[PDB]
Amino acid sequence: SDFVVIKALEDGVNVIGLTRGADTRFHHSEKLDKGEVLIAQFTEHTSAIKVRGKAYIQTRHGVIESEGKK
Amino acid sequence: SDFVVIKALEDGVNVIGLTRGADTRFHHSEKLDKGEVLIAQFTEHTSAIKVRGKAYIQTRHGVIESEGK
Amino acid sequence: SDFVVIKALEDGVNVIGLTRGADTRFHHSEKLDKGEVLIAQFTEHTSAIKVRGKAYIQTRHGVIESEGK
Amino acid sequence: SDFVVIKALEDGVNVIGLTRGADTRFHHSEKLDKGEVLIAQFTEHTSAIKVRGKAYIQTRHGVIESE
Amino acid sequence: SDFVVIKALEDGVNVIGLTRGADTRFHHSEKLDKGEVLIAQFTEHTSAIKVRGKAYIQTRHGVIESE
Amino acid sequence: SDFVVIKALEDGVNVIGLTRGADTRFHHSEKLDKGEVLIAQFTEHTSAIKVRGKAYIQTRHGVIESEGKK
Amino acid sequence: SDFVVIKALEDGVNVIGLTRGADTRFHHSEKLDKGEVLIAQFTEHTSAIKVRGKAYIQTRHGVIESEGK
Amino acid sequence: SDFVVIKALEDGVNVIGLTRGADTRFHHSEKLDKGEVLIAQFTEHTSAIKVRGKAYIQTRHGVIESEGK
Amino acid sequence: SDFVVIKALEDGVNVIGLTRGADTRFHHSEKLDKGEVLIAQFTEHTSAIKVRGKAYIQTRHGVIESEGK
Amino acid sequence: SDFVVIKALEDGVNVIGLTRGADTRFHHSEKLDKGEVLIAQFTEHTSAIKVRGKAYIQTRHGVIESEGK
Amino acid sequence: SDFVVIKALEDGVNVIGLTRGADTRFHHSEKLDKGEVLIAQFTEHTSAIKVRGKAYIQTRHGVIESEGKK
Amino acid sequence: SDFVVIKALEDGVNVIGLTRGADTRFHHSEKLDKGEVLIAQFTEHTSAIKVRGKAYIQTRHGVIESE
Amino acid sequence: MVIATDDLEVACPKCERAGEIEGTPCPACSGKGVILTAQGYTLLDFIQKHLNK
Amino acid sequence: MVIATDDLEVACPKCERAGEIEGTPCPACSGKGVILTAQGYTLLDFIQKHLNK
Amino acid sequence: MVIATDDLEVACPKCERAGEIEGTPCPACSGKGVILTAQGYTLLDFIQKHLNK
Amino acid sequence: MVIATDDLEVACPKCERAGEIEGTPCPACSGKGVILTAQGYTLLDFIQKHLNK
Amino acid sequence: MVIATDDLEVACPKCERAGEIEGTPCPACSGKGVILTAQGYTLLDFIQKHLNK
Amino acid sequence: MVIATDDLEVACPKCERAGEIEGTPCPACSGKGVILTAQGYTLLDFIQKHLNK
Amino acid sequence: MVIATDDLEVACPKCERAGEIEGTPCPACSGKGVILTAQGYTLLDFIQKHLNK
Amino acid sequence: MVIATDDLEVACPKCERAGEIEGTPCPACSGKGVILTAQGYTLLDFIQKHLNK
Amino acid sequence: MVIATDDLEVACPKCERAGEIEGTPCPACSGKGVILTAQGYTLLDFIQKHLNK
Amino acid sequence: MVIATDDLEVACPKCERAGEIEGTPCPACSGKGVILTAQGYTLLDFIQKHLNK
Amino acid sequence: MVIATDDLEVACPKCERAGEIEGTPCPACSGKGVILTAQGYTLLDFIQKHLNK
Amino acid sequence: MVIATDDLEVACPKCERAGEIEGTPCPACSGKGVILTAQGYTLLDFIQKHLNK
Amino acid sequence: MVIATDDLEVACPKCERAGEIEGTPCPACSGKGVILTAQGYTLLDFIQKHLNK
Amino acid sequence: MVIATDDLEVACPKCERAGEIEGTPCPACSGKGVILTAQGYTLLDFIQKHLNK
Amino acid sequence: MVIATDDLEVACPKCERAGEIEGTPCPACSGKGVILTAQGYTLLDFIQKHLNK
Amino acid sequence: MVIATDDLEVACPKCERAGEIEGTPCPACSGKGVILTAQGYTLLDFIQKHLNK
Amino acid sequence: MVIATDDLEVACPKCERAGEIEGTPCPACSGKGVILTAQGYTLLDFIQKHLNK
Amino acid sequence: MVIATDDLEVACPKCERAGEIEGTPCPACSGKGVILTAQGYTLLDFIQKHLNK
Ligand SMILES: N[C@@H](Cc1c[nH]c2ccccc12)C(=O)O
Ligand SMILES: N[C@@H](Cc1c[nH]c2ccccc12)C(=O)O
Ligand SMILES: N[C@@H](Cc1c[nH]c2ccccc12)C(=O)O
Ligand SMILES: N[C@@H](Cc1c[nH]c2ccccc12)C(=O)O
Ligand SMILES: N[C@@H](Cc1c[nH]c2ccccc12)C(=O)O
Ligand SMILES: N[C@@H](Cc1c[nH]c2ccccc12)C(=O)O
Ligand SMILES: N[C@@H](Cc1c[nH]c2ccccc12)C(=O)O
Ligand SMILES: N[C@@H](Cc1c[nH]c2ccccc12)C(=O)O
Ligand SMILES: N[C@@H](Cc1c[nH]c2ccccc12)C(=O)O
Ligand SMILES: N[C@@H](Cc1c[nH]c2ccccc12)C(=O)O
Ligand SMILES: N[C@@H](Cc1c[nH]c2ccccc12)C(=O)O
Ligand SMILES: N[C@@H](Cc1c[nH]c2ccccc12)C(=O)O
Ligand SMILES: [Zn+2]
Ligand SMILES: [Zn+2]
Ligand SMILES: [Zn+2]
Ligand SMILES: [Zn+2]
Ligand SMILES: [Zn+2]
Ligand SMILES: [Zn+2]
Ligand SMILES: [Zn+2]
Ligand SMILES: [Zn+2]
Ligand SMILES: [Zn+2]
Ligand SMILES: [Zn+2]
Ligand SMILES: [Zn+2]
Ligand SMILES: [Zn+2]
Ligand SMILES: [Zn+2]
Ligand SMILES: [Zn+2]
Ligand SMILES: [Zn+2]
Ligand SMILES: [Zn+2]
Ligand SMILES: [Zn+2]
Ligand SMILES: [Zn+2]
Repeated sequence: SDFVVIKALEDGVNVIGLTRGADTRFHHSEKLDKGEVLIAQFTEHTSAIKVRGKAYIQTRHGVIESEGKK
Repeated sequence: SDFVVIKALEDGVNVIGLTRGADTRFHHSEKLDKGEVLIAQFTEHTSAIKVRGKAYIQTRHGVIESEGK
Repeated sequence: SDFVVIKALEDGVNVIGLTRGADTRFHHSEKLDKGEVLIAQFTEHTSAIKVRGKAYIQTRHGVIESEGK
Repeated sequence: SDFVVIKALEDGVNVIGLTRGADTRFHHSEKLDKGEVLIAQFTEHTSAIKVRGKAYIQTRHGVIESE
Repeated sequence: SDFVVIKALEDGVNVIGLTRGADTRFHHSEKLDKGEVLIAQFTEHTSAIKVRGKAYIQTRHGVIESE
Repeated sequence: SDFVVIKALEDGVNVIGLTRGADTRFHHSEKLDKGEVLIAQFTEHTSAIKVRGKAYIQTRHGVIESEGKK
Repeated sequence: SDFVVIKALEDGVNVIGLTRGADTRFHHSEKLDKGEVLIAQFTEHTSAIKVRGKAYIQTRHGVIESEGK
Repeated sequence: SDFVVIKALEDGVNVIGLTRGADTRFHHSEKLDKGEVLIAQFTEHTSAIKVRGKAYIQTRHGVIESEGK
Repeated sequence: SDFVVIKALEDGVNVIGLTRGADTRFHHSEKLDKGEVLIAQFTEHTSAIKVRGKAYIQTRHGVIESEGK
Repeated sequence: SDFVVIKALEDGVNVIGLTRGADTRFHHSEKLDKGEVLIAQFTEHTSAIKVRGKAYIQTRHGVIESEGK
Repeated sequence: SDFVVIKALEDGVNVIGLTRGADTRFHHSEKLDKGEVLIAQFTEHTSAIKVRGKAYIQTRHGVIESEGKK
Repeated sequence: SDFVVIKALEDGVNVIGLTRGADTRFHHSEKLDKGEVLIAQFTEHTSAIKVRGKAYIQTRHGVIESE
Repeated sequence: MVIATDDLEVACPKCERAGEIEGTPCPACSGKGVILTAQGYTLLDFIQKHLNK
Repeated sequence: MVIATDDLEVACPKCERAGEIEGTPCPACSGKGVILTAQGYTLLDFIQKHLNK
Repeated sequence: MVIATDDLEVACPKCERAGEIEGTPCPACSGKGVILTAQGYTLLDFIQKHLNK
Repeated sequence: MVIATDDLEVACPKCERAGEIEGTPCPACSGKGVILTAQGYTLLDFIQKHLNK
Repeated sequence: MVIATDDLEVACPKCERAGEIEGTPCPACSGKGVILTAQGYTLLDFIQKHLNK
Repeated sequence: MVIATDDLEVACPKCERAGEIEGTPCPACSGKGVILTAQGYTLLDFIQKHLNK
Repeated sequence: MVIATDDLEVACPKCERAGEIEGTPCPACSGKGVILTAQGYTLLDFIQKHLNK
Repeated sequence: MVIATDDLEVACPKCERAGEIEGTPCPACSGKGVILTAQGYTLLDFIQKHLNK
Repeated sequence: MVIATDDLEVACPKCERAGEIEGTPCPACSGKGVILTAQGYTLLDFIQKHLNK
Repeated sequence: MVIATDDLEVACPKCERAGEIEGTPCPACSGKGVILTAQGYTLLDFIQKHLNK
Repeated sequence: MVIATDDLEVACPKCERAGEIEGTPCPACSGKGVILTAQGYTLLDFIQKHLNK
Repeated sequence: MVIATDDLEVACPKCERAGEIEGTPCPACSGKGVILTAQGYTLLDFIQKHLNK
Repeated sequence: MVIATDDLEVACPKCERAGEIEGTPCPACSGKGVILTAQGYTLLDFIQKHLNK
Repeated sequence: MVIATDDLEVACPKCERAGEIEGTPCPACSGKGVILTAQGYTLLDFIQKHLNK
Repeated sequence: MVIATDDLEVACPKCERAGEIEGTPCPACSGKGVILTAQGYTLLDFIQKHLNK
Repeated sequence: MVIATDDLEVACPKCERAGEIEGTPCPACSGKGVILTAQGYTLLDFIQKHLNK
Repeated sequence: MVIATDDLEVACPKCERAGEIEGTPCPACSGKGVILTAQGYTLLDFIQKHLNK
Repeated sequence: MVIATDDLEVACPKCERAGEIEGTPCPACSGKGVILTAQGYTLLDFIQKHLNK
């Protein structure tokens, strides 16, 4: 299985799990404050992950820095 | 299963999931504003992903930048 | 499963899905305007993809550019 | 499962699918005009692909250009 | 099956296991004090791991340091 | 599965499929004229491929140039 | 299956096995004195390993040193 | 399944398929004349291949040149 | 399945097999004297290996030297 | 499945197939004269191959030459 | 499956097979004299191999030289 | 499935197959004279191979020469 | 306007919008002369489902 | 919402949305009371074409 | 594309897209399993009105 | 090659190449499952005419 | 205080805390206007389980 | 996060989280399978007290 | 434990935790005997909001 | 002409077009003396199928 | 279509496509009314050869 | 090697190596399934002649 | 001495040897306050098995 | 560690750890399947002696 | 063996291992006849603690 | 001559063509003293099959 | 090693190591399935002679 | 064919292929009428040896 | 001599040839004091098999 | 064969292989008629030791 690393570079970063299946809704949204780190897998229930707010992200494809306004 | 990284370089970028199967329509479109990042897998339900608006994209095949306007 | 990346370099690029099976017809044709990007897998239903119009294309085999009519 | 990339370098290029099985006929021929690109997999129905006309081709074995 | 290495760079670091499934709650939080190291796999029950407090972390994707 | 690339360097190149099984006969022979290219897999029915006439060939083992007289 | 290498750099290092499953408790705690080495796999019963005290540690991810209290 | 490339460097090269199984005889011998190329797989029926006459040969193990006369 | 190499650098090195399963005890301890080498796999019965005494050890993760006294 | 390449460097090279199973006998012995090449797989029936006489040999392990009596 | 190479550098090297299973005993002990070479796999019956006496050993992990006193 | 290459550097080299299973005996010993080469797989019946006499040996682990 | 005809249909390259190949109905487009975009189906399927219900 | 009814139809200035002129049906709108925008036709034409095919 | 199926139909929270509540047809969605969005009605109304006129 | 089977035969849209409609033989294709193209008849007529003359 | 509202809920980015999209109930949050954090469920599930037992 | 389910509920050692002892409901946990921690009661009492007041 | 009852409630200084003033229910605490901290509300409001939804 | 005999057949290399090997019928071509190209089958199969129907 | 009937046959100038000369069958075309092009023979001979083998 | 089994035996084209035609033994090959080549008889004749003399 | 208490038990880091967490019995150690080493089990299991037999 | 289970118990060579000989309980080990080592008795004796005194 | 009974117990010097002093039970050893070493307690305490838990 | 005895048989290296090992019949060659080449079997099998048929 | 099992026992060619011929015990090997080599008897005779003397 | 009967046998010059000399059987050929070449023996010997073994 | 005792047995390293570990029979060698080489079994198995047959 | 009977035994020079001296059993060989070589003992002792264990 495949996972992502997300380090918040500011307070109030959101990691949002989008539901696997026919319908696409947000079943969950974890908050990160500046410096906290979440490591999240894709699952039977999460088939897309949305990040908003400034954060440093590591994926199997390499690093990308989110810039999000909040 | 594969996935893509999409970082919006402007407000109002759309990531549109095209339905797997005989018929091709779009079941969902996620909006991204400048800087938001979506990480989306291909699924039992998404067999194609369309990006419109200025965005930085990472795939298994390497980087490509989608151009808006 | 395999996918391709297609970035249109002009308006009116067509990505055409040719049907898997004994018979070969176009079940679908997605339009892309200048700069839009499509990421399409081969599926139970698409066993060939045709691109027409100027476009930048990424496959597992490397990059290739389609030219405009 | 393998696939080929084919870019036509002239009008009227043909990609012809030869039928999988004991008998070999062509079930389909796609036409390409100068610059069009086809991306075709080998399938339950295509076990050989023939290219005629000037074209740039990419396979798992590397590039070859037809004339 | 994947795992993570976590070394606390301060007292009171928390490694929190988020529950696998339709609902996301934390079943467990392990405390680490400065220098302790935890090695945790993703499991039938943990599908996400949250780290808070200054820590050095090693994943299959490389090093990242939390603050 | 494994395939071959064959580019004819003259008119009248033949790609001949030899039958898989106990008996070995030619079920098929495709003609190529100068410059045409055939991409052919080994199949439930073809377990050997014979090329005759001048042709450029690409296999998983690398390139080989056939020289055949016709 | 995966394992870790643990070399104690002081007396009284603890390698603690945390239980696989819904509940997370310590089923076992091995003591190591200065220089002893433990090689432990993850198992049907151990899904996390905690190290405390100064120790040299080798994982599939590379080396990391635990510091003493 | 494995295969070999054989290019004849003279007229009358023989590629001989030796039968898979308890007994070893040759079910078939293909003739090659100077320059012809055969590409032959190991099969449910061929477990050894014999080449006689001057020929250039490519295998998974690298190139070898069979010498005639 | 994985295995380790252990060369004793002193007399009286112990390689101790810790039991696979819910309970962790040691079913066996092999003695090594200076220079003897043991090559031990992880098994249906050994899920952890403990080394005490001066020894040179090779694992999939690389070399580590256990320190005695 | 694995194969070997054998090129005879003199007349009268023998490639001998030793039988797979409890008992080890020679079910077959192919003769090669100077320059002939045999490509032989290990099979349900051959679990060892003996070469005698001067020959050039290619295996998955690399090249080795047999010397003549 | 995985195997070891053992070359004795003196007379009377012992390669000892330790039994796979709950109990750990020596089902077998092969003698090697100076220069003889044994190539032994791990098996349904051998889950550990002990070498004693001076010997050169090759494993999947690389070379190690046993020094054993007898 | 693995195999070994063995080239005899003297007359009277022996390759001895030790029996797979609970009991270890030698079911077979092949003789090689100077220069002969044997290529032997591990099998349902051979789980160890012993070489005696001067020989050049190639394994998946690299070259070793017996004396 | 946000959505154009171009965004719904595309002329079939095989029959150049005709729908017949020298008399016989075209294979590719299946006598339609046009092939539909994802956006096209999205609406057509939506409408066809809920109309007259 | 991207597209509103205002984007598809516009009240006919002649009949002020009525559809009749003192009893008789309106000429300009053709009894519809509303005239269609280009966007309106685009959809209507599209749907009319492909529905029930 | 500018408008998706998500923009037209929303799964009914009461019947979780089923259309039936333990056998009997759902009240909230009215056996549809989906509640139509404003955008949905916009088009459906539009089409139903002008189709076959 | 210049002419393919696609150029000779086209799957009948009515019976989806089956040749029967829920048991009874298809009207449109006439139990053929395929409708022959102009190119198809060209040859078939040609041959039927001159063969064994 | 150790636990804030921001640690329990987060305003739904899609409906900006509204719970409706131009009339119809929001898909993403499912009419809640907020999406709950893991910490939020932890307590809610806990309470809902043991309350009035 | 500062408080986890482990901080609220602990598996009952008697029934190993089952809640029944060979059929009959467990004495120690009182059919709960889990023994609530002080932190657990703190909240549960708090809420039970002030909810719907 | 991270959060205690003292973190959520504080005894009402007016009624000394009684909840009544010589018979009549206390004004300041509003018959609760205890006044809530910011932390207290945060939870209570959170719970009250999401419980049974 | 677009299609030549060389595009339909190729002389069998084994029997040099004869069809017999020193008396006995040739294996490779199977007594045909020629092996057919894909183009050849395409037409032959087509014709054989639809002739006299 | 790549090859048409005009590619295979041409009307016999002697009999103006009739096949008879004032009653008696035409010499030049040999009662066929049409004369064959090289392309025509190529196919006819090919087919005639391989059909029913 | 100079002579192969292919050089001795050829599969009978009538029974495709079977030796029986829908039950009854094949006429052409005479129940042999294979037709012997000239080389085949050469040896068989030779041997049959001189063996055990 | 060869074996010390340290070699048999280790104080539970969670409950600091207490066995209770603010009243309720500790999860990690399971009310034992100590967790056992391999050496510890080795003896305990041995004894427990053979004692009074 | 200094003492292992191997040091305490040895599998009985007669019953190969079974404890029964074709049904009937083993004589040598006395139904134990294992013979206790001197070290084994050392501890067992010791414990049995001083336990609960 | 690593640990012997001599390592756990030592004969009491006062009663020379008897356990009684001219009839009455020995004070020093407390009727045990043997006094325990630190190693002895270590084990006994350990076992006494964890046995039957 | 095209085929020699060398091309059919090879002397068994084990028994040096004898067929017995110090009295008992040789294992390798199976009392034959020679092992056969592929060419050898090819003929022997061919002959053995068709002789006296 | 200098002597192998192959040096002592050889599989009987008659019964292919079975020891029975379609049920009845093999004549050649005498139900042994294996024929003993001279080396085999050498030892067997030697031992049989001197054992327990 | 590689090998012909001429390659195996040669007509006996003495009896001109007859096998008898004025009634009595020929000495040179030994009543065979044909004498064998080295190639002939090679095969005959080979076959005679291995047939029915 | 070709075969020595060292080629048949090897003294058990664990019990130094004794067969007992401080009284109790050795595990490793299983009371034999020696472990047999492959050469050893080879003969022992051979003999045990064929002796007194 | 590597080892022969001559390698194991030698005829007793005293009794010339008889085993008796004018009636009474031979002293030197001890009634065996044959004396054993070092190699002989090596095997005999080995076997005698391990047989039936
Ligand atoms: N219960 C969620 C937890 C989770 C895993 N990965 C995530 C990514 C984003 C948000 C939540 C998650 C799940 O199993 O899917
Ligand atoms: N429910 C969607 C979520 C999703 C995954 N990948 C996407 C890409 C685009 C839009 C939505 C998605 C699915 O599993 O298919
Ligand atoms: N519904 C289509 C979507 C699709 C995937 N890949 C494509 C390529 C081209 C066109 C459409 C597609 C399918 O599953 O096949
Ligand atoms: N329906 C055809 C489409 C196709 C795949 N590969 C091709 C190559 C050439 C022509 C057509 C194709 C098939 O799936 O087989
Ligand atoms: N019908 C043939 C087509 C083919 C595939 N690969 C080939 C190679 C050579 C000749 C023909 C072929 C087959 O499936 O086998
Ligand atoms: N019918 C043969 C064809 C063949 C494959 N590889 C060969 C090598 C040599 C000769 C023939 C062959 C087979 O499948 O086995
Ligand atoms: N019992 C938990 C232990 C665990 C694994 N990974 C974790 C990460 C964090 C906290 C606990 C864990 C489980 O198997 O899932
Ligand atoms: N009939 C033999 C052919 C063979 C394969 N590999 C060999 C090696 C040596 C000799 C013969 C062979 C078999 O299947 O085994
Ligand atoms: N009996 C334990 C042994 C073990 C394996 N890995 C560990 C890590 C830590 C502590 C104990 C262990 C088990 O199978 O799980
Ligand atoms: N019949 C033996 C042949 C063999 C394989 N590997 C060997 C090694 C040595 C001696 C003989 C062999 C077997 O299959 O097992
Ligand atoms: N009969 C033993 C032979 C063996 C294989 N590998 C070994 C290693 C050491 C000692 C003996 C062996 C077994 O199969 O296990
Ligand atoms: N009987 C033990 C042998 C063993 C393997 N690896 C070990 C490591 C240490 C001690 C013993 C072992 C087992 O298979 O499990
Ligand atoms: Zn069309
Ligand atoms: Zn109007
Ligand atoms: Zn509803
Ligand atoms: Zn039809
Ligand atoms: Zn919402
Ligand atoms: Zn309980
Ligand atoms: Zn109050
Ligand atoms: Zn032919
Ligand atoms: Zn005419
Ligand atoms: Zn026939
Ligand atoms: Zn505790
Ligand atoms: Zn017993
Ligand atoms: Zn006393
Ligand atoms: Zn022999
Ligand atoms: Zn027999
Ligand atoms: Zn004569
Ligand atoms: Zn022992
Ligand atoms: Zn005597």
